[PDB]
Order: sequence, then structure tokens, then C-alpha cells
Amino acid sequence: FYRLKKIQEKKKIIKEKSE
Amino acid sequence: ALVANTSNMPVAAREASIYTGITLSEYFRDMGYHVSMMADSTSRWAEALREISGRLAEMPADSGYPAYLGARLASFYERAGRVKCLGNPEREGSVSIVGAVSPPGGDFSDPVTSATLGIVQVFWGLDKKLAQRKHFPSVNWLISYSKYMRALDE
Amino acid sequence: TFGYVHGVSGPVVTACDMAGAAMYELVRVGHSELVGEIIRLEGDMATIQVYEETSGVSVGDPVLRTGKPLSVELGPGIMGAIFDGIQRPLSDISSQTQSIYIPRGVNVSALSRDIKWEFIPSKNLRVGSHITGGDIYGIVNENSLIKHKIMLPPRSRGSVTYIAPPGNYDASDVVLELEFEGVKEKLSMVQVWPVRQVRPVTEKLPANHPLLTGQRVLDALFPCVQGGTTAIPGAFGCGKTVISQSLSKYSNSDVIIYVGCGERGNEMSEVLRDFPELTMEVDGKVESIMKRTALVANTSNMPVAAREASIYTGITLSEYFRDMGYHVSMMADSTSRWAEALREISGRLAEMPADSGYPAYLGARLASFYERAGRVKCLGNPEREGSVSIVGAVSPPGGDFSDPVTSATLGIVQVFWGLDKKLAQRKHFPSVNWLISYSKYMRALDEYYDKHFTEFVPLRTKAKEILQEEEDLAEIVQLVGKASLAETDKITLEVAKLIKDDFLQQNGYTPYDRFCPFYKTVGMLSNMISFYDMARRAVETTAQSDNKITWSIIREHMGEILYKLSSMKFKDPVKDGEAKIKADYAQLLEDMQNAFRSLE
Amino acid sequence: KDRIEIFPSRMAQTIMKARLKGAQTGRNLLKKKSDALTLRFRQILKK
Amino acid sequence: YLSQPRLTYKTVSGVNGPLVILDHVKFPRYAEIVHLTLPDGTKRSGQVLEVSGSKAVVQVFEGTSGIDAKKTSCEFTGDILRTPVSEDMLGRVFNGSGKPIDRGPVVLAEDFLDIMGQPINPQCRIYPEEMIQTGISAIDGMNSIARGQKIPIFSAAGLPHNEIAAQICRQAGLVKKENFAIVFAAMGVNMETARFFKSDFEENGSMDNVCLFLNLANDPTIERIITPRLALTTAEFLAYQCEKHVLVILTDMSSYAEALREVSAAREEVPGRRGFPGYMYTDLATIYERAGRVEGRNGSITQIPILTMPNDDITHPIPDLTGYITEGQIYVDRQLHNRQIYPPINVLPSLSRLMKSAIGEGMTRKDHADVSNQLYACYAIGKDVQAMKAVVGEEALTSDDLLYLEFLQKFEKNFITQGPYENRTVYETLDIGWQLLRIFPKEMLKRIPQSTLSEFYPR
Amino acid sequence: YLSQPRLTYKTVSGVNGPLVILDHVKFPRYAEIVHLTLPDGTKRSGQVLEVSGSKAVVQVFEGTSGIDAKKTSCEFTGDILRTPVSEDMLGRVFNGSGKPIDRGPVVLAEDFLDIMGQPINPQCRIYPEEMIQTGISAIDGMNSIARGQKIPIFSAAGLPHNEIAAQICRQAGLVKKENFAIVFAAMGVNMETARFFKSDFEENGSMDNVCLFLNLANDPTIERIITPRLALTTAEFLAYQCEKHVLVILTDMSSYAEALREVSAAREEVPGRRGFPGYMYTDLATIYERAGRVEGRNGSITQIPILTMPNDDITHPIPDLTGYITEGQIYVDRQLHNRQIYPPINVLPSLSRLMKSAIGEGMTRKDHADVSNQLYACYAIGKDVQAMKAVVGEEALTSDDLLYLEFLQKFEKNFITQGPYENRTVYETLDIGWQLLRIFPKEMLKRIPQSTLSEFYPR
Ligand SMILES: Nc1ncnc2c1ncn2[C@@H]1O[C@H](COP(=O)(O)OP(=O)(O)O)[C@@H](O)[C@H]1O
Ligand SMILES: [Mg+2]
Repeated sequence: FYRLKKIQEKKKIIKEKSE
Repeated sequence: ALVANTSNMPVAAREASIYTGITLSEYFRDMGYHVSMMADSTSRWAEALREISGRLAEMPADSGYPAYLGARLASFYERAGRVKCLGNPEREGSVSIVGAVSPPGGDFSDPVTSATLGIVQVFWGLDKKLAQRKHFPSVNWLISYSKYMRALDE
Repeated sequence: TFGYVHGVSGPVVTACDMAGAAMYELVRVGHSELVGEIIRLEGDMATIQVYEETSGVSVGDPVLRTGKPLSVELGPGIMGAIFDGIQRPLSDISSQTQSIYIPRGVNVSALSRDIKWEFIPSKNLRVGSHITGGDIYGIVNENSLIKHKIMLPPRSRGSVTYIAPPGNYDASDVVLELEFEGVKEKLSMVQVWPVRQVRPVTEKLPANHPLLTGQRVLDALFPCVQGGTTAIPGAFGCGKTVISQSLSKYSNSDVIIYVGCGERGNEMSEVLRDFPELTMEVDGKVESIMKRTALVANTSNMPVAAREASIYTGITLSEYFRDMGYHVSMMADSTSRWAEALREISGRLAEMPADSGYPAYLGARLASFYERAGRVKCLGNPEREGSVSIVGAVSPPGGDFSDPVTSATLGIVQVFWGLDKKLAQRKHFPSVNWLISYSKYMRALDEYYDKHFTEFVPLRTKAKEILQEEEDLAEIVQLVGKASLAETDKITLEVAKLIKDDFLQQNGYTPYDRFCPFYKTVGMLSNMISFYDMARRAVETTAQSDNKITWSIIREHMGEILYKLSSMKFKDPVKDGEAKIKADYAQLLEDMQNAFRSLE
Repeated sequence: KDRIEIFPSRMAQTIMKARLKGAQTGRNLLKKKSDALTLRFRQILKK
Repeated sequence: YLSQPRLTYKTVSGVNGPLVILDHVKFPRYAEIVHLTLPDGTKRSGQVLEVSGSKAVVQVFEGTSGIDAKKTSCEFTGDILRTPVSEDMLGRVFNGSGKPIDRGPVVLAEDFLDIMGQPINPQCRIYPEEMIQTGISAIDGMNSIARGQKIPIFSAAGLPHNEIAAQICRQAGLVKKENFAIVFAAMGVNMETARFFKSDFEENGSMDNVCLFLNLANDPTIERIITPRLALTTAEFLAYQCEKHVLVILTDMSSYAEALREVSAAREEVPGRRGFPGYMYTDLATIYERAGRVEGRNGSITQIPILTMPNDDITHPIPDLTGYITEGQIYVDRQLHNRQIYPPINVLPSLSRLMKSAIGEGMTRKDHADVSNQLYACYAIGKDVQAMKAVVGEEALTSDDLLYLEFLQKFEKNFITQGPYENRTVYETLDIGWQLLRIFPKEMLKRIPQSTLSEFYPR
Repeated sequence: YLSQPRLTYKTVSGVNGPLVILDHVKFPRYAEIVHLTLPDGTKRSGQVLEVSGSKAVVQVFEGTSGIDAKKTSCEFTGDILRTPVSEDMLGRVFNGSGKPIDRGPVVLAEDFLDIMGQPINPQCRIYPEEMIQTGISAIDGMNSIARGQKIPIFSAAGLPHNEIAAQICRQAGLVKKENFAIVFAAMGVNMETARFFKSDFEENGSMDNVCLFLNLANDPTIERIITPRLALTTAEFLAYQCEKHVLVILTDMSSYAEALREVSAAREEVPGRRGFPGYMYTDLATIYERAGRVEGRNGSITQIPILTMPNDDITHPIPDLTGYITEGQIYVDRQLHNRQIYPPINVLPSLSRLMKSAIGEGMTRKDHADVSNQLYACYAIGKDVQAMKAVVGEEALTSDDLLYLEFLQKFEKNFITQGPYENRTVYETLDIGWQLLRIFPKEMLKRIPQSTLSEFYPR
């Protein structure tokens, strides 16, 4: 669970950087 | 006619091998022939799906497998059966599918074993203790089932 | 030459305007100049691991970039001193600040520059002589136990241009001047070596000599060697700190480096108080133990990042003495606290974790740490031989030997001294399981044992067979109720108890079990095994006759022998020397042999 | 000792649950054997 | 001191769980305290747990319910939570935040100390060499307490661990044959527990030397992880600056661990076991290691971090990590309580990691260590006999086994059972030990040398 | 001939663990190789893991310590790590990256091969048949090894798997009615083990045909990712171009898997079971399957990789995925080791896929297949009898159960137990098998046809 949650948050962070 | 794909082949071909095989199977099915398709392993196919699901950074489900593993297995397993073929000749063929779930253990919580059991009509489980005793063929005779009894009773 | 702090997340500080900074360079963060080390570089921003509490650090604080990496000062003045996790001497801080608390941002030289060292050159060098790395060009008498060899640092070489005459010099003077290719180098008594780099040796050799431990078990059954690596993954209360401290007190090593990495503060004080009161005669003269030991304190309530520096500082010090021809047996009493520090930092770094939250590279750090142990041929013309042993504790949660640290450790170390909490609850100390432990150096030392003892090896084998047979029986006896046991099996069960209670356990806080000289361990084992063989033969030759010597018959006939056998531990080797102990053990063996003659 | 020492797994859950059911069934069947022997013993005691 | 005016911000960027994120902050300081006012006038406080550029993350102690985004007003104190301390805090009752709740005034400080404290230089730390007489044979005999030692009581919900701690507060003296200042941190407990201790302290007539910190079950869960430091901060002032011997008792540390776990989850930190932070050990050491004597000063701090073991699981991270840090534990269980044995202290899984040096010639009596070790052997074997007898039956036992069953039965009712107001000396405890040991013949007392048996056993 | 000057960049974007991230790179090539020159002159190499736009992520083999983000120079080779290979690499010792460590010269590039491997057409693959007579009864009798097979040795920490592998190497050969070249890849191996194998090869005079690649436990952990690819690349050259028979030993695929995990975590890849990359299966298959024979050649590659099993289990992802790829295993156990049995090989969980075809009339003995099966079943039953005896006692077994218990004890003592310096032939192994089978009356040997029994059983 921990690793998957951080993966989802990192994906959102990458998406914010692209905007 | 065999389709050859080894464990050291690219994961994308490892996934597509099953689709190629069943495509050839249906092709001959539409000729009115009775086709019997043997799989070496569906755990290797599921393994390819797990590897690609990871590489695509999509959200996994149980034990790292994609949540849609069951949908892919249903797509493969439901492409079979006695049919009335298309075409003027009114011919009727069939495809039988024999799957193969490599057992990490006798626990059918295994995502691949569990999804297969909910789909396949006949399950020929192989007992570990009979194998250890060199009793061959090794069939549990208690956990196996076949749902075609009433169909064959006639 | 400065950057600026960008953000703080705890033990990890982010800094900007540090484009030219390299990994593992030291920095000074904040107006107190806190010591830290760069972990990551992201553009012109650096990720800094800070070895001191970051409370009060503000955004915009300066960060000084220091070209030198985390390093240790090596020279005279180490022995007898206690250091913190980054080699700041605690006796010099307490003597200078007059405080009881360790201030943050303290910049104190690792080795005092006021002491006038007694230096004598080798008398074999001349101007124009060619000297290479590891060469010894003089000795400093730190004390009466350890002769401190002044080595030419590794990665340095050249011709001698000047050597200081014998006399009194401090650590700020120049002792040796050498030149290589135009470039001249001036050396004092203190050299600097990056703590994360392994000091080079001529050849790593097999370990073929016992590391003497003041224990019956952990020596007779599971030997350790000079240069070997062992782990003690005991649960809390198992007594692994006592095993480590006992080994430090009573061993055949020349220098002990004791690393308290995450240990309770009371344990480091216990060493500082007790050690000065211990004795070890050198050449007819009584001397204290502390003159041949050094210790590093990085207690549990200190900065967590400093736990990594403590572990590497300890082994780096060990190698330095190894290079001088001494046998070093360093021990870090935690390991898990180091891996814990890695987990906490990895979290702040937002790294992807591996098994149970630990960094994926945990195994990489442990492997490279333990491989710095070993018996070596030293670099340097004088042809020294040394060793570093590592005796590392591990703290598995719950006593479950399944965590990534215990698992990874067991794949690295060659001796496994597993402890059983259920033995500690019974005060069966040391709480050694003796069923899951092993030592891969048994074959290596067989040559040693044959040369000096011979009798030891067949006794070791018989003792293991008895203990294993007892365990095989206990599994079923609990279910049967001792109803189906043969007379030969009852002998195994009762002698095995004899071994367990009197041989494998010893009270390390007594005048008689505080140290167990090897000759005593094998002596009293010989009697216990000799009893086994005589008792087993007595029944085997009579069970088929018209009177079988069952346990109840031998027990009543020889009840005095069974008590004497249990008393054999109470020999006090300091009051009663070797001659009395051997004579006493020999007499008990004769008494037993006579009892059997009258019995059978 | 305290555990059978089988590494944690879903496979271990299935084996342990089946092993537990077996042990409980054996306990009850042996208890019935004991009760039958006790009645005859007591009847034999009176005889 | 801090002479510059403080700044007030209305720049809250957003709120996520217990964390209020501010932007546009001038030179944010790490681990500084922020006071904030809600639109309705409510005042709350929090600490900056992260700074980055112009942003700062404030953890609010009272909570984030009702925190606005436009009207919220925050001010930065410019320092870390330094708290007022004075000697005359003894006799006062405080809440979990350090504020008075006894209708008295605020603290008139003698100084301001950093709640985080400082580690004591191990070179100046002096090893404990004094024994405290608890009056409980189960402790004074087999698990002695030193002055400066860290000994929590491991307990379980429903067991009288609060009564044992209360008893210890009254009848804890010295074996030198003395007034301890008690700091009692009541955190994560109900009113009745806090009132029980408060009343007992007055009943004992010792309230003039008792400082209370209350943080009840209905109080915020974030304050529950500073209250221990507030208690210890006072203890450090008293012990190391005023040379007062202080006894610091922290109530169920498990409420601390749970409050800590809540913060770890809120900040998405790397878990270890059972969801607790991977740094739980380091945080516990920060609390526990504020104890012990310091060379050259006549004060001391003794800790008793009592904790409840979740589901009686001795391997739960809370008792596990504590067991690794503290000098052993007392440990009570339900098997003794369910038989109306008081105190219900089970010696077998217990230990005191300073006992070996705090007993013997010059401390208590020379046979102390020998009596303790043999009693442990006899008690553990008696338990082994019951484990066997439960299956094989009493008729399957021999005289070698019945001796340990007799010992075990007489041991628990004569040695362990005392009563809430039974105060025995350490010398009487050892004499009792011998009364139990004399159940066995000399040949079976294999943990005791003949140099001791020959003197004491004959009586 | 790529006669095009190489570009060198200082446009370092950042460094994160073992990974160096570069920017402003012209047409990055995937899996290219970059030579790094550190500010102090140190040279190191790394391989590109991914490219995107003008950015590239480089995996640094020797380590990243000391690399800055301003001065480090990065030279792109323009090609894939094709390594020099030569037939005269035998009699040499290389480090984990293929460089001399034996004071010899750099291998002269007789040719270059892409270490990634060139897939072999299954149509031209030749099925292995000939038996290798290893000398070890546990292998030659039951789980026989064919030349061209893939049979790793599993073990846990502390077991003598290094001794078994060494024994096979010096005792290797064919069943007769001339020898192997050795390619030995050490990945994360300690110095004591490295000297064990190096000395054993020298003491037996084998070094004339041995090529060592040593990546020791104290060497870089990223480098070992290519080490196994360099070893097999040499094996493929020697076996398929130089008509040699090559036996390839991989000292630990578990330290290899850890190296992959370290990289996978560093690049924030989505893991599978226990944190390992989801592509572990593929990465192992591309190494394990570099074995067997090909049409038109006389040489072959036989692999016997070694894997340390974490926590003594066999469900860990590393041995789990390997089991799906390789053709059986040996599986060195611990229960046999604790009993001082060598080789401590457990025959029940270990299988050899090619065994059914590599034995029998025309290859070994008519009865080989029947003897193996009967011995296996008898051993398996004996273990089930032992499992029962542990509960009901030796007094609750019937006559047949005692026969299986007698077999079990004598089987391990006379058949499995051998010693490291004694070799037995496949025919001698079967004769011993019969001695164990003749413990039973012929009526109980239900897995052997009557014809086989009549020929051999009464002898
Ligand atoms: N070898 C031993 N001999 C005698 N007493 C011991 C021994 N080992 C442990 N003890 C006792 O048990 C206690 C627990 O040992 P300690 O080292 O503190 O445990 P840990 O395994 O947590 O480090 C010691 O303080 C001491 O009282
Ligand atoms: Mg400890």
C-alpha cells in the first residue's frame, strides 16, 4: 500500500510539472 | 501446427502468443474441422501481463497482477465451443481449449488459478501428494470437477 | 564558496546554489556550522544529510562547501579516548565547554595538538631513501600497551628529504618531508583518510587462528576467528550486549574498537567506569585495559544520521590499527540502528522502499561494511601482518529472524551466534540457541586444535551429537511422557542436561565465570564426555545380562560425582591457577573411573 | 517450538487451516474412544 | 533574546489533514512554533515540521477543524517551543500543553528550556550505582531498581498497573540501612485514572513534591506527543539544575505511540511494523533517554514509562521497541490477576539490566545475586512442570518434579503476593527467598556456589 | 567502422543514487555506453537505462560517489556495450566488468559481441541428451543432468553450496560405456569464497581451461548487473564458435536480483512482489536461456547457476521466478546439513526436467528410470512416516512403516552421504540404489515393473 500510494502521488506530481 | 515462443522472447510476443494461437484455431474452426488447442501455460501469459502492467505504470491489483487479468482470460477462454459456421455450406466446427495454470502452490487464491476456475467448465487438478508417490496420471479426484455431465448424459 | 539552505525536512536539508558540489562532500549548514554530507544532486540544488539536529535552521542559512569528503583523522591520541559518531572527542568537549550537554556545531580537532608525543624514527631511513605507502618511519609511545606506528599515508610516495630527530613533538609539527616529482609533501603524525573508502592491503589472507572469547559456548561449539565476521541477532534481554562487552574485556586481540551505534547512554558509561578497573598483565606488570581500547558513542537519543558515520568511523579506525601490525576485533553493538537510520533518511528522501520499508541498497551497505574485515598482509616495506574482526549485533523486532537486516546479515557473516529469548527468560546466559547457530570456521581451526590440543575436536563432535539427540528426543518426549525411553536414552537426556546447565551457561558477573580460559573449557568437557561414555558403556554391556545398570542405579551409586561435575565451573582461575584446575579435573576423572569399577 | 516455522504465505494459511481442522477432528474422535473405554472400564470396575 | 517584532500572516496556502501549509513566509525557520487565530477567535498553535522556499508546513496541536483559508491569521514566534520552567511547579497541575489547570497563575519562569532537550554527553554520564527500595518483593529481590534506571511496567488493559505505580510512589525509598519529586504525565487516560492518581498523591501527603501533567482521552491527540517532553523538561530542570531526585512516570505510553502513528500516517512517512513510523525507535529514545545521573551533580531522574501491551502481544512494536531501549521491564499479566494475586508481576519474562551492579556487598547483602538467580531457575522449571503435567497427569510426575510444583505454588503466594500496602524490606525479601529455596536439597541448587549455601541454607 | 568523433558532455542534470541524469544530449541512443571522467580524473563507465528528448539516465557501474553536477565529463561511445572476446580468455581472471585483475594484459579483441545476447532460432536448437556424470549420487542417480541443461543449485545462507559446485566442476564428465571449459561468474562473493574456488581450480590443475569473472561482495553492486552477461557472452563464443563444451557457474543470482532491485528503486519503477522489478522474469530468462546446443556445432553450454534463498523459503520471488524458467533444481537443504550430511541435498522438492530422457537403455542402464522412481517414492513415504512418528511414537508404527523408516535412515547414510573428495559413477550409484531397494520385499516395490525386478532385485 505505501509504495503504491507514493507511486500515485509521484504521478500526480509529474503531471503538475507538465502544466 | 505449433506456435513456438520461449521464456527469453520479448514480453510483448509472450503476451501475443496466445492471441496468435487462438486466431489460427478459429480459422480452422470455420472450416468445419474439430480443433483442439493446447496451451503450455496461462501463468506465463498472466506473467507477461503483470510485467507490462508495471512497465505502463498502471494501478495493479492482487499480487501485482492487473485488475483486468480476469477480463483477458475470459476473452481467451470464451473464444471456443461447437458453433454453426458462417458460409453457405452450413458446416459446423468446434474449438476445444485446454488451459494450463502453473501452481505456485495448492492454494487456489492464486489470482490466475482463481480467475480460471470461475471461467473454465472442466478443471483437472493435479494432486501434489500423488505426484510425490509417483502415481500417474496424478489427479486429486476430490477437488476436480466437470460441468458437462448433463450435456454428455444424452 | 557558499550555498544557501532552501528547505528542511528533518535530518535532510535541501540547499541551493551548489552547482559545483560533488556527492559525499562535507558541508557546514547554518550559522552554527552544522556538519552534513551531500547525498543527491539535482541541478544546482543539493540534498544534504545533516549529522546534527536541524532545529532552528532557517531558509537562507549559508552552506559552506568543503572539498574534503567525510574523513577520519588518524594518528596518536586515539587510544583511551571516546569519540562521538563523527570523531569529536567527548573528553575534550566536556573539558572545554564545562557543560554536561554536547553543544551543536562544535568544531573540535579530533586529536589534541597540545600533547608532546615521544617520537623515535626507525633509524633505517636516510635522505634520498625511497619510501612507499604504508612504510613506517617512526613510532610514538601512546602508552605501555600499544606502540603507535607512524605510517606514510596510502596514495603517497617519494624520496626522503628530512626526518625529525628523536624527541618530543606534537601533532602540528612536521616529522617527515618527502618529495616525488617536484611536488613536496610535509607530513605530521596525523593522516586523513575518507571514512567511506577501504584502506588498501597487500593481500587478503584466510583466517587460521582462533579469536579467543571468554565463553564456554561461543567458543567450544561455534568458534570465531581473527579476521572473521559474526552476527548476534538477539532479541532484547538476550544478553548480546553482555556477550559483546565480555568479548571486549577478555579476548586475545590487541586493540578493540567498540561502537555504540544507537545504544543506551548508560551502556557507554558502564564501559568508561568499569574498564579502567580491569587488569591485563603485559610482562609481569599490571596494566589497565583502557590503554588498549577505544570506543565510539552515538547513543539512541543522538542524531539518527550520525549512526551511519559511527559505523564507518569505527571500522576505519580498526583498519588503521590493522595496518600497524595489530590484531583488531571491533564490534558494533546494533547494526539494526544503522539500517534504521538508512530507512529514516530514505523516507525523508522519498525513495522507493524495498523489503519492509528498508532501502533497496541495504544489502550493498552491509556487504561492503563486513568485507572490510579479514586477516591481511599489510602494505608497507616492514611486512606487517594484521586483522580486523567484526562482531556485529542485530536487533530483530520480536526476536523473529526474518527482517531484512537479520536476513541480509546472515548471508554475509560466516559465524552465526543465534540467541533464544526463551533461554534468556530462564537466565540461561549466554542465551545461545545452539541448534540454529553455526560456524564455517570449524574446518579452518581443525589444524590449530590438532597442533595444540588434539582431544578437543572429538570432544566437540560428541558434545554436538548429544545436544542434537536430546533435541530429537524432547520433541517426542513432551508427547509420550518419558514412558517409552530406553535406558540409553535416559542417559542422553540427563547428561545433555548436565552439559546444558553446567557447560553452556555461565554467569559473567562472578569471579569464576567472568573469564573461562580455553584449557578449562576443554578440560571440564572432557570429564563430562568421559562420564557419558562410561555411563553409556556401563548400560550397553549390562542391559542384556541378569542385571541392567539403569539410570536409577548409577544415579544413586554415583550421586556425589554428578554434584561434583556441576561444581566444576566454580574454579576461580584467578585465585586457583592452571595447576590446581587440571589437578582437580584429573582427580574427578579418576574418582569416576573407580566408581564404575565398583558398580559394574 | 512456538510455531511450526512455515514462512508466511497464503499457502501456509491453507495448510495450517487444514492442519487445524485435522487436529480438532482427531481430538474429538480420540475423546470418543476414551469415553467408550471409560464406560466399559467403569462397567468392568463394577463387575 | 528575540527583540525583533513578530510577523503575522494571512497567507495560508491550503489544509491537508492535520497540516496547515503556509506560503509567502519570510525566511521560514525549521521547528518553530506558530500561533494561529481562527475566524471565531479560537487560538491554536502548531509547529513547522517542514520548510521549503517560501512555504512552511504547520502541524496544529489542537486540530485543524474550523481552520479557514482566507481569514486564518498566523504568527511565527521565531523560536522553538521553549517552555517556562521553575522549581515551584511542584504542587501544580498542568494540562498536556503545559498550561495550568488548577486555577493558579501561569508559570513565573526561572528559565526557558528547549522542549526537545539535548543529549547528555556520554563521557560525563555517570553509571547508576544506587538502589531504590520499592518494597515489592517481586521487584526488590529479583529485579532491583536503581536510581536513574529506566523501568516501565508492561501491562494489559484491565490490569492494576495504575495501582502498582501509585503504590511505588509512596513506599519507594532507599536500601541504605529522602524525598523524591514525582512528575506524573497522565496522557491518553480517562478522568477516573487521573483522579485516582491525583487523589492518591494527596492521600499520601506528598502533593507538595508532585507535579501533574494531564492529557485526557477527550483532549487532542497531537498534544499527546509533547506532554512527555514537557514532563521530562521539568524533570531535567529539577534534577540537573536544582539537584532534586525526580521520579518520572509516564502513563500508558501506548497512547503516545498511537498519537505518533497518527502523525506518521498524516505525513505519509515510511511505516515499519503495524503502521508505526520507521523512526519510532529514535523518537522513543528522545523520550526515554532523558534519565540517569550525571557526574558531579547530586540529582537523578528515574523513569517508569508504563505501557499497555495491545492484545497482550509481547512482540507488539510498542513493548518491543521499548524493551530495546529501557533497562528491562516489570511486566504484569492476566494469569496472576485472574487469581487475585497482587501485585500480578510475572518475574519470568522480566529483567533489570542494572541489577548485577546495584546489589551485593556494600549495597544489600552478599547473597542477593545468588538467591535471585536460583529463584529464577526454580520458578521457570515449576512452570515447565505444569506444562508437562497438563498432559501426562500428576501421577506421571516423580519427586524431582513435585518439588518444583511445591516451590511454584508456595512461591507465588508467599513471595509475590503482598497486598497494596505491604511494604517489605529487601533484607526480608531475601530471607523469604531462602524460605522458598530450602524446599529443595542442596544438590539441586545448582546456581548457587557452596560458599553461599553453607552459610545461609542451614537456617 | 563508426569513424565519427565522440561527443563529450558536461551538461549533467543531476545525480541520484547509482543513476546519473544528463541533459542537452544529441540523439541519445538507448542502452548506449557513457564514459565518465570525474573532476579528479577518475574514469568510470555506465550504461543508458532510458532516453527521452534531450535527457538520458545513465547507470554508473563503478559507482557515483564523487560525481558533481558541473565538471564531470560524459563521453558517449555511440554504440552498445559490445565487449572484446577471445578464445584465449581461458587461463585468465577478470573483474566483474571484464577487465584484467591477474596482472595480465587487456584481452585482445579477437572479435566483439553484444552482451545483450543474440536470440537463437528454436528451429536450430538441438535437444540435449547426453548425460553428465557428476559423481554425486544425489544427482547422477535421481536428478540427472544432461549436457546443455539448466539446473541451478538453490541454497540458503550458511549451507555448503560452494563446496558442491566446486565438486561438480572438478568431477564433471560424461557417462562412458574430453572435459569442460569453466566460465565462473562471481556476483557479490566474499573474498574467502573467491579464494576457495580460485585455489580449488589451481590445486586440481584446471586453470588452463578456466575463465573467472570476479565481482566480489566488496565491489560495486551495479557492475554485477553486466557481469553475468559478460560471462555468458564468453561462453557463447567458446561454445558456438570455438566448438568447446562450456560449463557455466553463476555464484549467486540473488545478489544479481538485489542489484536490479537497487536500480529499479533508484529509477522509481513500479515493483512487483517484495519490491523487485516487475520484469525480473524477463531479465532472468534472457540470462538463463543462454544454454544448450545448436545445429551444426559440436560444442554446448551447460548452466548450473546458484541462488541464495532468503529466509530458507522457496516461494521468494527470486527462486520462484527462477523455478519457472530453469529445468529443475538441486535444492540444498538445511535439515540434512544440521545432521552433518554432505552433500545435504533434499531429493523431494528437487526435480530434473530432462531426467526422463537422458537415462535408460542406450545411455546408462535399463533399470535407471525404475530405480529412481522407486527410491523417490520410498523416501517421500519415509518422511511422511517420520512426520507421523513424531506424534504417535515409534511404538505406534506397523511393520511397513518401520521398513520405510529403516529405508529413510539408511538412504541418507549410504546413498546421499558421499564426501567432497569421493566420486561414484552412475552405475555404482544404481548398485547402491538397489541395496536400499532390497530393504523392501519385492511385493512392496510397486513402481518397478516385474521384468526389471526379476533381472536385478534378487542379485
Ligand atoms: N552472559 C551473561 N552472563 C550473565 N548475565 C548476563 C549475561 N547476558 C546477559 N545477562 C544479564 O541479562 C541482562 C540482559 O543483557 P543485555 O546485554 O542488557 O541484553 P540485550 O540482548 O538487550 O543487549 C544483563 O544486563 C544481565 O543482567
Ligand atoms: Mg542492548
